Amino acid sequence: EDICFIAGIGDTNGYGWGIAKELSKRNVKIIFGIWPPVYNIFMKNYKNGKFDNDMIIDKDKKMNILDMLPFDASFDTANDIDEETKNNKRYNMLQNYTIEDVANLIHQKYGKINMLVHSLANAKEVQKDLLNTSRKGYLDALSKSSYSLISLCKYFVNIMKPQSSIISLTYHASQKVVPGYGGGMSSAKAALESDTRVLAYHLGRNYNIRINTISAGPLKSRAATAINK
Amino acid sequence: EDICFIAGIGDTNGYGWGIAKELSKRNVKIIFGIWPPVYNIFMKNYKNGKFDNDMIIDKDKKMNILDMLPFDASFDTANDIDEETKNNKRYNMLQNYTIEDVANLIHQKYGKINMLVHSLANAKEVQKDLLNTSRKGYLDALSKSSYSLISLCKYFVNIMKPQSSIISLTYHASQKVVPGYGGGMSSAKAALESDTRVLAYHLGRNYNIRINTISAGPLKSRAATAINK
Amino acid sequence: YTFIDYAIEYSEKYAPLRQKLLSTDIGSVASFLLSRESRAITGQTIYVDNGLNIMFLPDD
Amino acid sequence: YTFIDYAIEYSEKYAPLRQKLLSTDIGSVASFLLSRESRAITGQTIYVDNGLNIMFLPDD
Ligand SMILES: NC(=O)c1ccc[n+]([C@@H]2O[C@H](COP(=O)([O-])OP(=O)(O)OC[C@H]3O[C@@H](n4cnc5c(N)ncnc54)[C@H](O)[C@@H]3O)[C@@H](O)[C@H]2O)c1
Ligand SMILES: NC(=O)c1ccc[n+]([C@@H]2O[C@H](COP(=O)([O-])OP(=O)(O)OC[C@H]3O[C@@H](n4cnc5c(N)ncnc54)[C@H](O)[C@@H]3O)[C@@H](O)[C@H]2O)c1
Ligand SMILES: Oc1ccccc1Nc1ccc(Cl)cc1Cl
Ligand SMILES: Oc1ccccc1Nc1ccc(Cl)cc1Cl
Repeated sequence: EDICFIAGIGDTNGYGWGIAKELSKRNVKIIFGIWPPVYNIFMKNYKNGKFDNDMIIDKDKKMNILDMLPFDASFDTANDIDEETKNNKRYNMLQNYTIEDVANLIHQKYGKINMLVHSLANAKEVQKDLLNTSRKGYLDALSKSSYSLISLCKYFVNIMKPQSSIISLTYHASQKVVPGYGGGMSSAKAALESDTRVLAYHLGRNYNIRINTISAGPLKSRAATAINK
Repeated sequence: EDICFIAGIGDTNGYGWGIAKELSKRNVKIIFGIWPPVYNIFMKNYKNGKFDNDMIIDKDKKMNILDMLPFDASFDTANDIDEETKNNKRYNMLQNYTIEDVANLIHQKYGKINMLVHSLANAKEVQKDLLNTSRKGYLDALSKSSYSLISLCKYFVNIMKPQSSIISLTYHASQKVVPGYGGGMSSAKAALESDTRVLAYHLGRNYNIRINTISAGPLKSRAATAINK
Repeated sequence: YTFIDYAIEYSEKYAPLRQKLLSTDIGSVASFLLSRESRAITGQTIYVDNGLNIMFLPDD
Repeated sequence: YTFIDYAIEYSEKYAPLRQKLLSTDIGSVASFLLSRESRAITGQTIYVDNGLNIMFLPDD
């Protein structure tokens, strides 16, 4: 009974989807964690059968999605959400979308899981180069793109079986310079890669859990097009 | 129709064996490359059922060894063999044990293969520290442990299908200093890791073949006990 | 024409393996890293980029 | 008591993953790299060592 939570899926054009698809070949149950801003658009296109084509695993296999929950990696617990987003149009009708809440939520309905995927990143000033990125934009990139991994781990470790595995997605811009990859995203990836090592020590020694990071090549994803450079 | 040639086996206590075991789980035909000096002893233990238990693939499966051939990675072609070995009690009752010769032999008997494993290493002065290693020992270590990979690729690429894969075994002593790993073995591994990158370029562009190297942790194997320090 | 198109075009022309990189290419590798098949691998940065990262100087 | 015994005792005490490194652990990874599942990986050095390589300073 393999259960995987994929955090960071807004459509079928990204890596989160290719991962989901491949996991299905091995018959693992998939739980999607969708960002609230695009949660309804995703659910809509899904119900209207606009993804049925993409859910084909060639071998007649139909992609089996266990659940689809709203999730925002910038909020650790319920009282971390600010009044503004709390009343925002796209958030008002949703609940239990913080990191702690989705962990508790998944634990109640399905119990312990054994696979976790961190497939998200965000940066307000990705269009500006490092030198011109503000402190606010920079810390926002790391808060969303890097710390969210540490947080997911801290909360999901309680609902994960021993010998479980965790992965995230990084980019080479962290080791070698690629102009255009701004807003502190290169910074966020360098941090994430270093944190993978440290977490690998703590998670391995205390929970006998593993964590690795995949450094992928270029893929024309929705967020990849955001990088106007 | 997968066929894999494993260069570097003398017993069931090393990495070559573990790799063969795991590949069998996936139904891949295995061909062992045995170093002439221990070839006959190996066949003896094989014939006397001394390896039978070690060939049981958990799931009631039996390891499927297609063939076993004498193989010496220090000789590229037939006219590379000197008198001293050409008259050695061991290499006498043997023929076709050079890299080009076994590739022709395999191609003739089984056709093309699509998996190659380089799991051999040797160093005359592995007991001495780098500073006290002679030019002779140092080069012998790089000849047997490093160049052998390049030669393997050069000759086997002709009997391999497009999209074939190649791997070798390396050790972290190449990147960080570990006292006791002498005789030029750390130097040879550093070269093997660099060559892997370069070969990846040539093999990838010209034949669409992949090559990687696995840096393994300690394992109590025969050649591992050989290191005295 | 945005950073992404340049990166994709650059990869497909200079990587050791010239083929389009699919999301499922990363998917199967992710699948392997999440299974017990990789029980001995942890804390690593695994590159799945048709080997582009190993290059220093482009060809042409 | 021989180079290998030290390295192994050390690995099992300080590596992030405190488990025995079996030849089949390396075997399963080799198996994956040799299969088409890893078509986007080439020219890499993959570490199959329970993560010892990430450590700098040991606990004890
Ligand atoms: N596309 C590439 O060329 C490329 C290359 C290397 C690494 N990566 C990494 O792949 C991962 C996925 O990116 P992708 O490129 O497939 O794009 P993608 O746009 O499909 O995925 C990113 C997802 O994160 C979600 N997101 C943003 N802020 C969030 C938040 N606060 N909480 C939760 N979800 C949030 C979005 O809905 C989006 O679906 C990223 O971590 C990225 O850094 C991508
Ligand atoms: N055991 C470890 O702790 C360890 C760690 C990291 C990397 N490695 C690598 O794993 C590989 C396999 O080594 P192992 O330690 O499992 O030992 P092993 O003793 O089973 O394998 C090495 C083989 O090389 C063969 N050999 C020597 N000279 C040869 C020649 N001229 N032609 C052909 N074969 C020849 C030997 O017969 C032997 O079987 C080596 O390349 C080693 O560097 C091992
Ligand atoms: O991390 C990447 C590397 C190359 C191309 C695209 C991405 N992804 C990305 C960028 C910027 C932002 Cl704000 C969000 C994401 Cl998911
Ligand atoms: O490469 C290694 C690392 C740690 C322990 C053992 C080995 N293998 C090895 C050593 C020395 C010699 Cl001469 C041959 C071999 Cl195969």
